[PDB]
Formats: sequence, C-alpha cells, structure tokens
Amino acid sequence: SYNYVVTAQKPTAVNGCVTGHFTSAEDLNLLIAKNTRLEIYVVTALRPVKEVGMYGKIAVMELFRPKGESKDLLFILTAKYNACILEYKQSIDIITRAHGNVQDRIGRPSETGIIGIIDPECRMIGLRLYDGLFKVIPLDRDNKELKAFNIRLEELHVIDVKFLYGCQAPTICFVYQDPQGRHVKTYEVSLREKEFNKGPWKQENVEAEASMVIAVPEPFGGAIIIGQESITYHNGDKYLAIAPPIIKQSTIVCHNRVDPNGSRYLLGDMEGRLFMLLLEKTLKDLRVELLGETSIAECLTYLDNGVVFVGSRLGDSQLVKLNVDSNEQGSYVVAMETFTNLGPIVDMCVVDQGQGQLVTCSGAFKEGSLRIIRNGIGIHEHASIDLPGIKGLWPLRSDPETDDTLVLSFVGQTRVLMLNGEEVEETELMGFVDDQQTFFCGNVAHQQLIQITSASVRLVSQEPKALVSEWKEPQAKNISVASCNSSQVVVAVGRALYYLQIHPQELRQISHTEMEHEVACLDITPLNGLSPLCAIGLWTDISARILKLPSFELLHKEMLGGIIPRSILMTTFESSHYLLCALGDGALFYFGLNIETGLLSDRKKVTLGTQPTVLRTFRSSTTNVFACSDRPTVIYSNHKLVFSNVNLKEVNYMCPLNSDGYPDSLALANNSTLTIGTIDEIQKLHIRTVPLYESPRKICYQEVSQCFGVLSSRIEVQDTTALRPSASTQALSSSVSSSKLEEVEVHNLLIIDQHTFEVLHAHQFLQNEYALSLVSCKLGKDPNTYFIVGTAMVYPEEAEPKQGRIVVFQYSDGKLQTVAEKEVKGAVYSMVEFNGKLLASINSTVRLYEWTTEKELRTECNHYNNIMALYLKTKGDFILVGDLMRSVLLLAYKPMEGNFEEIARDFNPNWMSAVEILDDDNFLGAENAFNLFVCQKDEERQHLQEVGLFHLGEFVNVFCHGSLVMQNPTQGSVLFGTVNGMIGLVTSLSESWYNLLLDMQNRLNKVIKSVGKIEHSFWRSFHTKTEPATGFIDGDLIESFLDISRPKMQEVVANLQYDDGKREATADDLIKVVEELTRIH
Amino acid sequence: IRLPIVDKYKDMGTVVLGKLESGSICKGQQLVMMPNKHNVEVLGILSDDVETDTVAPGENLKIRLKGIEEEEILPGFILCDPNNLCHSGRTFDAQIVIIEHKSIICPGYNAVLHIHTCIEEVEITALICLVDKKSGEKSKTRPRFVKQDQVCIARLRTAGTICLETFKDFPQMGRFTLRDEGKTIAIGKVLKLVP
Amino acid sequence: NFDTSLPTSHTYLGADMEEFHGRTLHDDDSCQVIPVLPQVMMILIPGQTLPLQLFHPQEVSMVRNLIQKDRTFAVLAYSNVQEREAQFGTTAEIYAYREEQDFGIEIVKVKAIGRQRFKVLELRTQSDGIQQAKVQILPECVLPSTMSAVQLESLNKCQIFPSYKWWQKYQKRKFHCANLTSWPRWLYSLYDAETLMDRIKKQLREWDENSLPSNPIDFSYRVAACLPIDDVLRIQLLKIGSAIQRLRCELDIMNKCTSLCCKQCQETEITTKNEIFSLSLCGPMAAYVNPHGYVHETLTVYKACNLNLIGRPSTEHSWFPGYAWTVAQCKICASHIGWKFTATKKDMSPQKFWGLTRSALLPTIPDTEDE
Ligand SMILES: O=C1CC[C@H](N2Cc3cc(C(=O)O)c(F)cc3C2=O)C(=O)N1
Ligand SMILES: [Zn+2]
Repeated sequence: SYNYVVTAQKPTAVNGCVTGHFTSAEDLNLLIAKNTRLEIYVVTALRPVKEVGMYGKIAVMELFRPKGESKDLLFILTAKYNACILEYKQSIDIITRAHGNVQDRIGRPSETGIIGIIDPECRMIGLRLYDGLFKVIPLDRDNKELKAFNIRLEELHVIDVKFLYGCQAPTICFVYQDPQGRHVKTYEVSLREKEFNKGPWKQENVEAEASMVIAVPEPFGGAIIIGQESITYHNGDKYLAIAPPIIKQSTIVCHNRVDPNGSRYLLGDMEGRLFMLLLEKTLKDLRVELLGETSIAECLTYLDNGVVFVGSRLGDSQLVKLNVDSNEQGSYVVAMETFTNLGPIVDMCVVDQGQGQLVTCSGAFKEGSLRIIRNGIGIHEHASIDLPGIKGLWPLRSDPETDDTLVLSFVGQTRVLMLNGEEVEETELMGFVDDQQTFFCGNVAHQQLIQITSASVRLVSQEPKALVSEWKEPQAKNISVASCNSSQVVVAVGRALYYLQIHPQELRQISHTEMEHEVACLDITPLNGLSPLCAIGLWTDISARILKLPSFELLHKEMLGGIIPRSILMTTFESSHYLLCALGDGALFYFGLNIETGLLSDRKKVTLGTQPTVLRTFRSSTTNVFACSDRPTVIYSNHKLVFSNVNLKEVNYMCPLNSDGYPDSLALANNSTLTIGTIDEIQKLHIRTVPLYESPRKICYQEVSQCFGVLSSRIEVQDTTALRPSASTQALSSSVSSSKLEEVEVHNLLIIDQHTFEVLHAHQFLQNEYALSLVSCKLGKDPNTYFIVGTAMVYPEEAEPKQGRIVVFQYSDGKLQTVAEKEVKGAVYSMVEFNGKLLASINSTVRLYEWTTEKELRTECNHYNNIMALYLKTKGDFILVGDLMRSVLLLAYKPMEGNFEEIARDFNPNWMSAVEILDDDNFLGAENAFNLFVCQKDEERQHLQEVGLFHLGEFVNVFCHGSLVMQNPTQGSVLFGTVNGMIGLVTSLSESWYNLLLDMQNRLNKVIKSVGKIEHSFWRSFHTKTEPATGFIDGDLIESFLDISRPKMQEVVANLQYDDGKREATADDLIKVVEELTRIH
Repeated sequence: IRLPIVDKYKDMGTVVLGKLESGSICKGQQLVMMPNKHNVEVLGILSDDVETDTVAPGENLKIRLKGIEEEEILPGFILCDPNNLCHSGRTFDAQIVIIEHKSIICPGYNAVLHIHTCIEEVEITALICLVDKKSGEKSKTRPRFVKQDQVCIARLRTAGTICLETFKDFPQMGRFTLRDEGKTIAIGKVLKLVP
Repeated sequence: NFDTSLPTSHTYLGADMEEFHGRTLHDDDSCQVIPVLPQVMMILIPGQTLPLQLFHPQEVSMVRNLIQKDRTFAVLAYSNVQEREAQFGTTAEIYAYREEQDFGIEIVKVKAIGRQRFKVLELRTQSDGIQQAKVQILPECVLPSTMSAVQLESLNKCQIFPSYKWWQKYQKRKFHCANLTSWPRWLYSLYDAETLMDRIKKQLREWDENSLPSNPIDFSYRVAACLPIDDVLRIQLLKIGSAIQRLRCELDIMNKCTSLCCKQCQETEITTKNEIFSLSLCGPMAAYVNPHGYVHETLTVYKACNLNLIGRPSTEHSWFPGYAWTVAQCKICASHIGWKFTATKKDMSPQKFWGLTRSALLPTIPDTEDE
C-alpha cells in the first residue's frame, strides 16, 4: 500500500520559550518552540521574523553567548538525539554551524527525561541523557563536529540538574532520590580530566516532593529548590526555607527569571495560578505574592515593561500585562493577546450542504473548548449598515482618481451615497434619474458618467454635471438586460438587442439584430481598449453564445442542457482567457476563450449552490472573480482555476471599492446589510473558539436536530460542590440520572446547537460512572435519531470495571428524553452504527443489538475476543478491533448464519492511540513513538501484513474520514487530530505516482537545507527498534518544491521520465503536479 | 555395624577384605560373622595401607579375625553387631525392574544373584504384581510373565543361603542384580524376607 | 506446617550434586544450535526448575558431555497435532549433576533451568537419536510507560515517587497525562506492569505466607509455572513476548478458570480454585521426577472430589519429605490423576492432601454461557 501525508494545520502547542538576542544584539527576541517548528519574534511596545521547520521534535532549546561573538547562538536537541548550534543571517537564513546525532549504543533513557543545560561561562552543554551518565559537549571550535564524552554518576534517580552561576570552574547542581530520601548535591565538572570533583556544598534531606532547581545569577549565586510545600534557597552554607500556605492547593512546574539581577522570578501553577517569587536583599528572606490566573503555563518568559509570554500545551497561549496597582476585580494580571491552540485534540468530527468543516474537542480543564475549523477566504468588516433590498451596486468617480461615490438600486428606483472617509452619506447626482431601477453605472470615456435604467441609457457630464445625451428604445419600451464598459454599450430588450458607442455629448447607435429567444445575461468585458466580442445567454435555447461586435455573427453555440443562464463573463487569470456562465440552479460552466478566433472548448462544469449566481470581476493586484450565491465564491488563477469559499453568509451583490476612506476594498450587500471591507489574499484555515471551562471528551453531529452531542468532565471537591461555572452547571435545560438519595470527576452529556454554540442541555451521569462512548444514529426501522451513550462504572476498589450502561437518549422539541437503557456487565469502550444495528465493545466482547419495535435493545449476536475491544471501526460487513497493545482483529458479520467470523488479525506488541480503515484491505494506526503504520488484508490469509511505517512526530488521538474542500489524483481522505494540536491528513496514491513521489523526495533532500542538518530519510524513520519509512510520502516535503528558487527546481527535475502517453521532465511538469496536491486541504 | 566379606587371605591368624558399610569398628571389638553364627575378636585392622585402630564407614578394610571359623568363610557373608544383627534365610520378595531380554521371563526362571559380595544361583519362584512405572500402580491382578522395561514385585528362592537386608532397612546391602550369561538382566530392591 | 524450601531443592533425588553457578546466555535474536533429548515432552517455562533422570546411554553420552561446555539443552513445545512441527521451545541449563555407577547400571541425575524461549528454524537428526536444533532466540519485548509518548515536559519532575490509598495516589499522579490521550487514568492501569503483578500478588497470597522478583519479565515466567493449564494453553503464554501481555493472559486465567476437571471424561470435577495452596516456594505446582525417567508438574491442593485410592501409603522416593503417597484415580474412567499424600509424624500440618499431575487436569469455566 502506498499513501500520502500532509499537515493541514501546523502544531499549536508550546514546548519551550526563551528570551535572547539572536536576530540582532540591539533587538530582543522571544523564541517559541512548537514541537517540530521554531518561531522567532521581536519585542516592541510583538513582531515576527522567521518560523522554520526542524526534522525533529525539539527536545531542548537554549540560547547562549560564547565569548567573542556578535549575538547569542541557539542550540537545538531533538527527540531522536539530534543536536546542533545555530546562527541568524540577514537574505534571511538560519544557518547550522555545528551538528550531530549524540545517540549512545547502550542505555535506558532517564525517567525524568532529557535535561540539556549550558554553563553560564559558555564552556559546555550538559545533556543528562541516559540513567547514570552526564554527557558533556565542550565549547571549543574543535567540537564543531559531533564529539562528546560521558561521566559516571553514582546516582540513577536524578530529578533536576542545572549549572551554578558564580563559580571559577563549571558547577552542576541537582536533586536525586534514593531509599534514604531526596537530597540535593553539587559536583564541579573536571573537563580536563573528564569527571566530577567534590563540590562546595550539600544538604541532607529536602522536601519530599522537591522537583525543581533554579540556579540564581551572580549578585547572589547558588540555587533555589521548589517542591509542593517548600521553596528552599541554598548557596554555600546559607539556608532559606519558607512554606507558604499560598502555594498549598497545587504544584509548581514552570518558572523563569524576571529581571537579570534575579530578585524577581515568575512561578506558574499546575492549575494556572501564576505567582511571582521575590528574593529580598545580601540574601535575607523570600516572599511570594498571588499574581493571578494564567492559561495553564507550560513555560514562562518575561520580556520587559511587566509583560510576559505564557506558553501552554493545554490551552491558548497568552501575553499578560501585569501592573503594580491591583484592581478590585481580583489581582495583578491582564490578558493582552490570545494565541489560538488546538491543544490536546481528543476527538473530532466532520460536518455540513457541501464541502464540510471541522469540529474538535480541544484543550483541557478550564481551557477545554470545542473548535470550529473552516477552509476559506476571510474579510475584515470595516463598515456594516442596516440597509435593505439592495438589488444593484456600483462605484463612481465624481471628480478627475479615487472613487468617492456608491450608487444603489431597489425595485424601480435608485439612490446615491457619497463617500467622505469613514462616513457614508445621502447625495443627489445631477443627470441621474432617482426613480428607475439602475442596471449599470460607472465611469466612461471622454470624461463622462453613464447610468442605465429599465428605460433610458443616460450619458452624463463630469464637468458641471448634467445629462448630455440620452438613448431610448425607438418605440419606447423597457430595457431588460444592460452591459457596458468604457465605450461600448450593448443593451437588450426581450428578444432583440442594440449596440451603442460612447462619444462626447453623444451615445451613437450601430447594430440592431433579432435573436432566437429572449436574452438573460450579457457581457462585453474587453481583451487593447474596445471589446470586439460579446457574451450572450438565451431563455429557451438555454445557450451560451459568443457574438462578433458590429456584425453580431455567431461562432460557437455550446448548448448546455436545461433552466436559464443567470450571468456570463469573459475575464482573464494569469495569462489565459476564459468565459464563465453561471446559471440559476447555481451551476457554473467555465470555458476556455479565444479573443482572436472566437472558439470555446475544454469545458468544465462545477456547482456553487442552489441559488442563482452573479459574476463580478475585481482587483485586490490580479483579476479575480467574485461569484454571489448561497455559498459566496472567489475565483483566481498557477494555471488551474481555484474555486474557494468565502467566510460570510450569502452575498447577493457586491462591487469593488477604492475610496479615500476604504482602499482596494469591497462593498457587498445581503438582503439586509451593506458591508464594506478588505479581503485577504489566499485562503487560510479559520478557527472558532467555544470556551467550556471543563474538559470535553467526545463529540458527534445529529444532522436532523442541528445540534452537537458532547461528553465532558468537570472537577469538584468533596462535601460535591464545584470550583467554577462550566459548560455543565449552566445550560437552559439541566437534567441528571440520580439525586441526593479530594477531587472527583463528574461526567455530563452536553447538547449544543450548531449555530449559537450555547449549551442547550447538560445531562449528568451517575455517581462513579464513566462516560466512554457516544454516537448519533437511526436504528432498526424507525425514523427517530437518538444520542446513544455507553458507560463504565468506576469504583477505585475494583480494578477492572464490573458494570456499565448503553443509554439511548433523544433530543426533541426543547428537551432531552431518557428513552431506554441496557445495564451491561462491563465497560462500553466503543459503539458504532452498523447496518441499522447498535454494535458495542464491552470489555473483551463485541455485542450486536437490534432495535425492537417496543423501543429497546435485543442482543442479536455475541462474539468474544482476546483483545480488550478498545478500538472499533467498520465498513461494509467488516469490523476492526484494536487494543492498547496494537493487537488488531478483523471480523465479519455473516447474515446467513447470524454470527461473527474471524477473517484476520495481527499482534505486534506496542502502544496504540487510534486506528482506522482506509479501504477494505488496509488499516491506518498510530503505534508508539509518534508513528504511523498500515496493515493489509491480502490457508494463511488471516495475517495482516506490515505494508507501511512512518515517523509522524505527533501523538494521534483520532482518525476520521473527510475533507476540507468542496465535493469533487488522490483516492479518498483521512483527517487526523493530535496532542500537539496539529491536524494532518492521509490518502492513498496509485502505484504510478508513488514511484515519482519517492524518486522525487530523494532529489529534494540533496538540494534542501535541514534546520540542524538532520537527514530527511532518518527523521521520517520509525523509532523506539528503528527502520526507514516505506509506503508513505511526506507531502510536507513534496509541497516544499514550490518555495524553492527556479534554478533549484531545474536541478531537482534533472533526469526524470514524466508520465503521459513519456519524455524528459521540466520544472513546469512538477509545478503542475505539486499544485494538484495542495488542493486536498 | 556391618562389613561385607570380599575375600579371606590366610596369613598370621586369618584375615579378610571388604568395604565397611555400616557403623564404626573398634580395635578388639567383639563382633559376629553371619550365615553360620560365629564369634570373633578384632586383632589387627589394616585400613587400606594404614592401621587406624578405629575406622568409620566408606573405608576399605583388611580385617584380621580371631574366632572358631578361621577359613570356611566365603564371599557372601558379613560381619555384624551382636545385638540387632543381620537377617538371612533363602527366600525374599523384591521389586524387579527388568532391563534386558529378547522375549519373556516367565515363572520358573534360572539366574544368578549378585548381592553385595555374594554370588549365588537363584530362581524367581512366582511373581506377585506388576507396576505401571509411570505412577507405581500396584498391579490389580497377578502377572503370568514379565517382559523388558517392565517392573514386577516377585519372590526369589536362592538355592543356598544369603544374608539379605530389606532395602530401606538397609540400602547398599539390599540392592542387587540378577545376571544371566553375564548381561545384567534386572536390578532390584529386596522388600520383605520370606521365612 | 513444614518448611516451604524442601520440595524445591528436590531432596528426594540424591544428597548433594555438583552445582554450576556459571552463566551462559546468548545475545538476543542469535542463531544458535542446541541439542534436545528424546523422550522429554513438556513445555518448559524459564525460571522453572526441571529435574531429570536419564537411563539409555545415548542420553547419558549427550549429558556427560554437555557438562564441559554450555550445560544448556533445548526443549520443544509440542502441540501433538503439529507432528514434527515443533516451532518454539526453551533453553534448559543444567545447574546440577550427579551420576553414580554403584547401583549396577549407568544412571544420571540433573537439575536444569529454562533460560531463553526460542523459535525453531530447522531440526537435524544425528543417527544417535538425539537432535540438534537450528534456533533463533526470542528477546524480551518490554514497552516503556504508556504515558511516555504523551508525558508533559514540565510534569516529568513528578513522574517519580518516594495502604491502598497509595494506589489512588499512584494512578492520579502517574497517568495524569491520560487527559492528553483518548482514554482515562484507570484504563492505562489495566496495562501497567507494576499494577498487574500487584494484582497477581494478591492472587498468590490466598495461596499463602510469602520474596520474589522485581523485574516483571521474571514475575511473568514465574507465575506461569504455577498456572495448572493444559498443553495448548501453556504455549500461548510462552509465545506472548511482552510481560504485560503475559501478566494479563495470566490473570485472565487465575480469575476465570476455577474448576480443574479430569482430562479424560472431561466433565468430572476434581478440585477448585479455592482448594489450591502453596506448598513449595515455587508455588503449588512444580515439576518433580519419579524413579523411571518421568516428570510430574504436580499440584498441591487440600481436598478433591471423585477419587478412588489403590495400594497403601508408601514413603519410597517421596518428593515431599515426611509425607507419603498413595496412588489416586478417576472414579469414572479409571485413568490416573495423581497421588494422595499422607503424613507420618503427628505434628505436621496438612495432615492429608492431594498431589495431582498436570497431564490429567483440564481448567474449565463454569456455566454454558461465556464458555
Ligand atoms: O513423592 C512421590 C510421589 C509418588 C511418585 N512415584 C513413586 C513411584 C515408585 C515407582 C516404583 O515402581 O518404585 C514407580 F514406578 C513410579 C513412582 C512414582 O511416580 C514419586 O516419584 N514420588
Ligand atoms: Zn476421568
């Protein structure tokens, strides 16, 4: 099997943050580490510079200033033990000075995990890699190349290690535990000889749970020791110990120095509560003061002016102003900027009637939140105005430059708004008729204006304004359709049409024809000065026509089958000329046009909605297309037209604007409101943020009641009264399953409305009940759609779960009914819609219920497995069963028995975190060390083969089928969520293309620069055992063929054989290919 | 105490040989010498080369006897403590795992019986039971012929006279080998002494 | 009560032998050649002590030699229907050896011990009857903490800890990052080594008076000698590499398989879970040898239904010193099940008990529901 991967949304979680001078010794930088990514900022009163992708999970990040260098240097160590030092060049290039893989052969990693540290002198990096070995990289210019040495530790259990400021020879200091208790010890590093030499000080037993060791600058020197109850300072034979009650209720995990002096220190809480520490001055005492709640801080970084960057993995990352004068609101901290964070992606689902968007459980505890994620074009609303019934809109230029004038139409009327900055205003425009429905206006040649009404084509003056020449139907009927430019007008009347020219003080007639049937849509847009062709669409012939000017001779009559054309256009994208033809039923035929020859051909037909659609050109600086319908639609272009949805509820009409108040902008009108703003340049992902203040845990969509069912968990203390209001102590309707007849976890099925994102209903499961599964489904033959939950019963005395429930619900009118139950003798891990039957995992079993008329669950069929049926997915008759030990099991219901039957199985001991079915034969899944793998179906058939491994780098929680682009190369799709907040995708390639897109990769790696000089074919090699990936294709590489310069392309495509009925390759053949692969998210 | 008698060399007064299997044997210690009941006095021990006037078990002795019987002692007699001394007679019952045979030993068989030192001719008179050597199932019925591999308890009458022990009551003394035409044909233990 | 150390040093055999404190493992995945005696059927668990008496010369010739070198021999897991399709097996190291020419026939005793499981590649037959074995070794697959991958990089410092509330202060502090996963604290525990053993420890304490390994790999292989399972089952245990996977598919067994029926007629109860108990330190069941070259993985249970007796109490070659055996069998089908042990002294505990050989038992799950 041959697949393809790609990141839709880059990971969001913050591994680490550090202040320093790295772009410039003048400048001051925050450096953020988002797992595989590395962000650099610049401090102001932030401003970005460069974000760059490692081939590694950044495992340590530290800036440090070696002697005799212009600016601090960055050190990155990764998760496959890759090391490197970096420098910033200014065009901009981050440049690997030093590099290497410091992987030892023998060792088991430390339980405390990787602790990299540099000494304040710039002598050595200190990597407490394996248990009982302090690795040292010495900072001479001979160590350029990977070269290091270990030292022996007596001690195995090392909690925390840090170098000590203010010593004449490098000094490490660390806590360590043994059956004699936790002690803090110091060694002096003996670089020359390669060992430790008895250190200055050592204390006996510190606090029981003391886990942190700060090393304080050289006004004071020495170290601080944090724990649960006690912060304890130590230098030489000084000893400070306070046990403040103001840190009793939780733990200290992250910290940072505020001011270099080292008087002030940030201290964050496992439950957010940001604290400051004080060192009173030499050293005398300590003080801690509440600062306030932060987002649950993973790491902390004080810039200046009392502002702090709080990084977090759970929730949104912040920038927090902290005054010295506390408000009576509460305390001393104020939120300035919310950095979105799809923090722990735990479940997700796909929604909506086309394309589709994405909704996630996201974050945890107080940060916990749904996220709505949608793939379209944004618009920054400058001006909204309650103004109804706008049936036409045009801009105007009242003085020759910059528009200043908006003309509006309503049934049998017109009006005019004059623009003066950020203030729209009524106006009259002499020589315009304010009491007939305008069909077109705008500027024209010879310094003039042209209104066009149902009645009159009215050429006007710009210098003292006034009608100068008017056109009318010879017999004096109504104009039905009207299409103009700078010069030529072509108005229609029912079943025949006219051709005007603009002169000064004179419109002038020319060509009067007679058509087959009554016309509906016209366009004349030009491709030199004046347009010698014309677009037509007929009412009965339902036919897009292209006509010659003066003559009105035919040339191609591509007859679409049918409903009536609703607009038509000729515009240009990049450097090829097209004709579009938007219909009422809302389709959009889009053709390839020949100015010179006149021919159409190479048709494509797409649909944009069941609303009639309105085609409008515009600039923002290439020539786009704004279509109007139910689903707004911008079109552009790289030589394949790209239809992208727009983030707004229907737009009926729009126009370009370019005023002295709203430049390069866009005025747009829905049934009720006029909107003027500026559009963004290319479609991104946009994210809607739904604060819960409790942890979500599952999600699903009941279409037929436009609502989300969501399982969730708050936290409460014992008498059971909570901490805060959450999304389960404040719903409209609020139910329960039982009455009043240290922490504790309360489970709730929430109900949520897919428009409002309020909490309609918040059911509350039993005491000591655990909500495992959730699902929305129709069952048996019955038109009701229920919200089924499965539970398990969690007593702490009992080590397995002995009982649980499969609780059907229903959502009807304004209430949440408790329909049925089934008590079950264990745990309902997973349930799933299967052939109109409920199919559930319970402990070690797969049970199949039918839904009887009486409105209950009867057990059709039973099947016991060996694996704890934790995972379950299905397609057709087939069932896939997973356990946390990567043991996989394919089952098939066979109707003609009424029994399950084992088709296939595979058991290779490893941790699993989800699985999926891609098709009948193959099975995606995320085994240990942030990996992917795929098994394949095809006596000895009951063995699922290994046919693909890859090193993802992200902790997958959930796979679900779906896309983030319209309906419509690839086969299939599979999104995936992630702990790092990343969202990815998967899809099978055909064989032909796997070939090239592997061949391709090799090539690009030679040319492409790796952040730390880490080879691509290692990074994406599977890890624990270790092998190089097969059966996958890092798209996130393929794509990066477009961000390289034109020489380097040629380089890449040097010697290939491109597949079409087959010859030497160009860059322009792969450009094509790689773009056809940026269009699956 | 006990001492098998391997051979009697006629020097000074009289001597003998054998591995001292039970009980320490003092200088001038009054002992008995069996299948004839005879009194004797210890004169000279010649343990291996050396002479230690005492000598404990597991040591090779050349004992210099003084009694009535000076020669007319054979290999297949022993030396005994006069209190709880040695059984003898000429009938006994024995578990007998048969080890080599081309067909079927079958009641009224004629073989030699190598006991400790004694070498005398013997007949298995009748066989009692068989054994499923898996478990030690004491056979339900009476066998009528035992084969190779196969275990059987059975009753032997040596045509002359022995001086047995029961295995358990005594190990080394009980263990014995039937031996036809040279090939060991069974090894056996002796359970019970019939009159 | 007697001493729980005497049975496991197999004092029935022969006073003192010539021990070998020596080591000799083969680094993992290694493609070695090993020899396998004829006759010895049995699936041999590591850690488990296998005594043996070997009669024929071909056997002795093989043994007497394997004393100068490895002292390790192989033992082939047979499923009977395989038919020379012995696919797995175990390395049995001779930690003891005495031979004696003084009976009037060549005899050998040993005491082996399993060392490494392994895969059979090819089996080659020297015409002496003994086999040699082309054999890949199996390693031990040992997964790191579930919560490794997903641990929080500031909550690494309190991954380490210095009556059963301690377990509620273990799970909440160990699997805290469960939240980050698709699953809760209490699930990750059902797959957590430390916890698993401790649940098995409770199931060996009802067997009474216990000490034993810290490394689960060894804990797994240990407890597997105590489980009185049939042939084909015993295997799945061996094959299952992971300790976790093993520890689990042990606890599924202790808990479910309550009834030990007779393996001939199939539905004839003989004893229950309740009535097993540790006599030996190695547990209730261990492997003892009889005086003809047979083995009896045999179980120490207080009482037992549906047994005759035959013969009378004998203390010949009693594995248990101071007890005395009488042959037992099925009332129904008459086939052998074990031996009834009777005391001699009147100041010993289990005044009576039943030793039952494994080759005669069949663990069953009650009811006809889940069965
Ligand atoms: O503690 C024990 C239990 C009994 C078991 N026994 C004794 C035994 C004797 C004989 C024999 O014929 O002497 C035999 F053939 C088989 C066995 C047998 O299985 C044992 O080994 N010791
Ligand atoms: Zn039976």
